Amino acid sequence: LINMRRYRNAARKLIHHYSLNSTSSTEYKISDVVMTMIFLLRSEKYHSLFKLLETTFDDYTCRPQMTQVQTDTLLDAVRSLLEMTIDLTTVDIMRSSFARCFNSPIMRYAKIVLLQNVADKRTTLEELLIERGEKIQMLQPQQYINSGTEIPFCDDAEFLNRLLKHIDPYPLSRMYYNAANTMFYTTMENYAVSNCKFNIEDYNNIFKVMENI
Amino acid sequence: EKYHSLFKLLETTFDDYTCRPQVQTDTLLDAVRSLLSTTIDLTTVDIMRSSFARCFNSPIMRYAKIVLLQNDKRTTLEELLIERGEKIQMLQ
Amino acid sequence: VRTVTEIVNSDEKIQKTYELAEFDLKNLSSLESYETLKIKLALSKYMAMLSTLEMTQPLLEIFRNKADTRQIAAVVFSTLAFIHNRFHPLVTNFTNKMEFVVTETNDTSIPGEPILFTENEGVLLCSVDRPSIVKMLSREFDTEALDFSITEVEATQYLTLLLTVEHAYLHYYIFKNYGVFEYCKSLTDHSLFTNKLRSTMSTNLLLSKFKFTIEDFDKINS
Amino acid sequence: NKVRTVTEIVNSDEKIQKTYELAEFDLKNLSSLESYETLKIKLALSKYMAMLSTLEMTQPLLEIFRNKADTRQIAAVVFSTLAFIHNRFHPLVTNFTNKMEFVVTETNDTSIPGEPILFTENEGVLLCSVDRPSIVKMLSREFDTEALVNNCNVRIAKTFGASKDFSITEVEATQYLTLLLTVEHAYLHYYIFKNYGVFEYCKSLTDHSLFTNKLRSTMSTNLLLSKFKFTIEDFDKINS
Amino acid sequence: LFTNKLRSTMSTNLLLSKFKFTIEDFDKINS
Repeated sequence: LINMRRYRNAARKLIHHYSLNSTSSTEYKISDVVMTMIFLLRSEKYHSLFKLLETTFDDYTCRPQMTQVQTDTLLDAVRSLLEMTIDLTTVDIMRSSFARCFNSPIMRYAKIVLLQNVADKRTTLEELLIERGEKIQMLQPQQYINSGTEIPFCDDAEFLNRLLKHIDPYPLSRMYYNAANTMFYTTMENYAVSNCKFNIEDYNNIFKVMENI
Repeated sequence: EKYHSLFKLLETTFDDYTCRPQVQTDTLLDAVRSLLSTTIDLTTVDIMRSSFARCFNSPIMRYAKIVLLQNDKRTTLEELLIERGEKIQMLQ
Repeated sequence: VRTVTEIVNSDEKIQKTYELAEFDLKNLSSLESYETLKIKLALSKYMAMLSTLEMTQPLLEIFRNKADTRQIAAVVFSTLAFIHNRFHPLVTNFTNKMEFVVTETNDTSIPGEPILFTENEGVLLCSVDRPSIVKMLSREFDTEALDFSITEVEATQYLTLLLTVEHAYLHYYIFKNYGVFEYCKSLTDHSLFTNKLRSTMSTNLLLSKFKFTIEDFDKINS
Repeated sequence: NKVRTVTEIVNSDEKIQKTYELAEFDLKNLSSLESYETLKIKLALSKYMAMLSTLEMTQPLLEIFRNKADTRQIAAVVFSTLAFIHNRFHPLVTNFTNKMEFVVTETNDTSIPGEPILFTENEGVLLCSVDRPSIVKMLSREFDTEALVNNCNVRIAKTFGASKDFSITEVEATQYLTLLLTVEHAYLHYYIFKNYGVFEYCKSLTDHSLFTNKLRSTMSTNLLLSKFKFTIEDFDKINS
Repeated sequence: LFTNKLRSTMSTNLLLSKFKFTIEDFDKINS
């Protein structure tokens, strides 16, 4: 037989990484994918997920269509595995990432890539901006802030010092790492779901601007 | 099922190549020969086991990442002395 | 660079060369330590501020919440005005009126900029895509790689939301100070923020404390 | 381009200098111009339809045109439309030649392509050729009042900066616009007629570029159509 | 960093400075 826990945790790790929630970036090998896919094969409660893996193995240029109950079971199983929320878009990310990993041949490195093959009409950034303006500006705001509302500064100096000491051991650099990776992930995800060309070039230009000023 | 012994061998070869610990040896040799034709022995069994072990631990496609990178103006004397003297005053 | 001290009455001279590298190293260490300190101080003040915004419930679900939008608008105003005060220490108050609209779908979530502002001809409106920012904060974090209960992960969450509101506030500043035409080109091109802010803010930035890049960026563009 | 206005006080050398991107103010000028043009066009249409309603038009224009029998109504509406157009070019003028006549074409044998509305004086007064079937089919043409029709950056700018009962839809707005444009072209032809002779009328009909010669002198001193520019999709290749 | 730091003190000593030391074959090691 085999050890349930190791394959299970490998599958969890891989689904976290391709779902991009795990901003913790970690290397992967054919060993890791083998472990994850073995887990999915042996996991009866995740057999639907495994058959989706088998579909991803194929030409993968056409998402299989599933009943609504099949979608719900797929979501529940992935939520049990990851141990959460999740949705269909994360499943599409799973499908594309798995398919592209299959399309990667045996290799001694890793090919850095970006979200794609997700969501069908190709949209541009400019008319997407215009369209989102159409949608937003037709919405009456629900929320009111009245008067020159004073900014409630917490002058509780002892509280400031207590918070500072509590967060003092925190390795400030790594919070930057996590947050910056997470904003990058949000940007790619939104551009990919909208299917808009991800202008990673201007995303970098943002940091260039930060540096210069 | 006939190849489950070498399947256990390979699943153990993941991560580290671990190691290779008689009738079952004949069984696995016949199984591989059927997978081939040519005669074999435990030597080519272990060579193939190594091929699989390395293949597993071989890297695969990854995605990008916001790489951290740990990184002239000099304050003049007048503002520095302002801020020093004010706290000197605040002392008791 | 070298310094000489010698006996005025005698040819004897004891010259000691001083190495600028050691001084530069000491300045760099002091500056990095001070930057760490001051950023931690600003973050601590910000968490204290949001604490004095009177929400027991924590930030992540302070966003996850669907029905709760009064606290959403209040906290968004608080963050944007806190950033305004950071860039404008004198200012402790914002415009008299503000409005917020809660977008909750992809067709209303513009990619890259879930948070944005456009007028209703009387006041500016804070468009906010709760799903995008919630999934943003829901991502697990590498808080490991290289008596109020707070966690390093929550510190990442605060830094996250602060950077998000900070970029939204940069766009809002472009709006206010240069019209919607400049707003939209700065959105279309953030390199323009360099030109706009060298004029104003440089005369600094928390994000400027670090330089960030994307691995394999060159070949990803290809 | 750029304007760097200097604010200072003569008491001391203290000087201050602000560059001003003239592009934003030119864009404001353009936006005001487009808004004003849209308003004037819409109010011209409003006046036209209001005077049509005061013309005791009971059944909407569409089945006014479907009406073969009531040539009284057809003559009245065409006369009113041409009156409105000439008033647009001649606000002072509000009435025409005492005697007027109208003739209708009801078949291909009687209806010409390009100019379903024509004129050919009986040597004493001008007669109004009007092809009822052509306009019948014109209005019968299904319409696209849902798909918006069109620099990307300035487009986004005008979008975001743009801080967006009698029974009528926008379809009849299309219909009346089309009628006004057709009668506008026909009335330009008839201006050529009255101003230069029947031969010149004919040549201008054969060559609409001559309208540039005869109206760049007069009309431009503009068209309802001149609000926008118009062409054919991929006209360049189309030509070949 | 040791050279930088000890230019203040050591110069004004190390026994190991006697000989010249290297690691063998860099030409086709570092290759």
